[PDB]
Amino acid sequence: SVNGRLPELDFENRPSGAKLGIFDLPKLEVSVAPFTLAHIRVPGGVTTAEDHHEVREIWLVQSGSGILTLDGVRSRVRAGDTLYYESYRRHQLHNDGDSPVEIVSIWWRP
Amino acid sequence: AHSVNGRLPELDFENRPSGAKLGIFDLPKLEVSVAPFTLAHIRVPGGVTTAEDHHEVREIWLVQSGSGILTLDGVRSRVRAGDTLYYESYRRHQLHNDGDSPVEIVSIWWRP
Amino acid sequence: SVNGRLPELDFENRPSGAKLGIFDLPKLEVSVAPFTLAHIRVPGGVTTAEDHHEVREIWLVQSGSGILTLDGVRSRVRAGDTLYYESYRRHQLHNDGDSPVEIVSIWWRP
Amino acid sequence: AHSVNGRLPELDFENRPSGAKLGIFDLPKLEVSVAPFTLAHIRVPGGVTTAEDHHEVREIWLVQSGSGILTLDGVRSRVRAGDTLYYESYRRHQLHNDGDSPVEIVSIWWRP
Ligand SMILES: [Cl-]
Ligand SMILES: [Cl-]
Ligand SMILES: [Cl-]
Ligand SMILES: [Cl-]
Ligand SMILES: [Cl-]
Ligand SMILES: [Cl-]
Ligand SMILES: [Zn+2]
Ligand SMILES: [Zn+2]
Ligand SMILES: [Zn+2]
Ligand SMILES: [Zn+2]
Repeated sequence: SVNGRLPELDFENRPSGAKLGIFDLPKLEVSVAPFTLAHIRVPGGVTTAEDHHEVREIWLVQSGSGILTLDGVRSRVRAGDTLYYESYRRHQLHNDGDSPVEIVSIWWRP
Repeated sequence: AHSVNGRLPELDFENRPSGAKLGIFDLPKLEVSVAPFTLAHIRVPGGVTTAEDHHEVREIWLVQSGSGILTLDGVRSRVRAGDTLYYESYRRHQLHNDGDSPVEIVSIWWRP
Repeated sequence: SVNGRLPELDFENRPSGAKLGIFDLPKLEVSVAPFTLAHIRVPGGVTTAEDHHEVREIWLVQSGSGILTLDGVRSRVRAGDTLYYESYRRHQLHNDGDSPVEIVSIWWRP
Repeated sequence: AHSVNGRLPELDFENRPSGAKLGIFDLPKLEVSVAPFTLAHIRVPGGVTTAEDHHEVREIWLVQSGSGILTLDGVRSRVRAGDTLYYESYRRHQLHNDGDSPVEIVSIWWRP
């Protein structure tokens, strides 16, 4: 740790006569999934903060309808639309309906 | 919610300054290596023939010392120090050290 | 390819005096996502085939209701439930309603 | 569906023998390495000091030949052939070869 060395190899003697040593690297706690799964609820009248991030992102719009602004281009989305945002694309959703927009969001590091 | 139904817990929603709400699904956790590969050293003494390998992980061999005869999908070829090999998934490989010196290999394996 | 050798290294001379050679590995076409995203529609009366696979899997049940059998244990799921299936758990869904069960499925290699 | 709305195409559903229907979302594709890491050789001639590195990728150094003085987050230490080092993300590292021989390193880097 202080100088970052890995422990010395413990070699296994294999039946063939070969020797095999596996490097013992640090462990860490991770999610079973290589992505983050979330739900976004946008009430009526809400505009989300303009998002931009290196993680890639998918939106599965489940309910409601809104004006997506994607890199300056406005378009309407609704329940049943599915969207993919490449790294760093600027996205923002304005819900101009009475009922909430419900979104399943998935994001992951490229 | 439990392992018997596989059901994930109810979401806890956070309020964002915009008025939107964000809930993150709480998935199960796991202890894994800091590395998405396995790093290994293989030493093949003089006269040894490794076991014929046939596995799903991709594999890189950085041959460091010595020399021997790689058999790769039935094709015989010589490999020596400074060679670097890449074995696509499920390719049969087997090394016979016909020298007197050990062949030393840094091996990297990972799931496609 | 015939003997699997990588091409010889092309070393770059760095301003420090060090040399850096990067190994040129084979390329391949992949999805931008490290998982597969799908939709499963189970009509009324349908029972899905008993699934089992090494990939991990999440179901986001969007609509309808059914009897999940998970490793021999029966339970009811509905729209709004979200499920995680570890590698090799046996899952199967019977839709005993009039209307279809709609599921967003995500699977990925552990 | 296009890049201007980011919208994915409508699903094409397949009938399964059970009566269920399966549609797979068609996501965009990309050319990547067969390996989830970058594999490199670093050669530090006698007297050379590498640039101080400070980056997000994790890094493994398999020192093969020679010897020098690693500086790791301001701590000076000697590294020699046969040493294997692991640099967690954003750890400052810099190698000074105070010998006459080159230090040769197999370096592996990857995104946490
Ligand atoms: Cl927001
Ligand atoms: Cl709606
Ligand atoms: Cl063996
Ligand atoms: Cl089925
Ligand atoms: Cl429903
Ligand atoms: Cl440098
Ligand atoms: Zn976002
Ligand atoms: Zn092997
Ligand atoms: Zn399944
Ligand atoms: Zn570095």
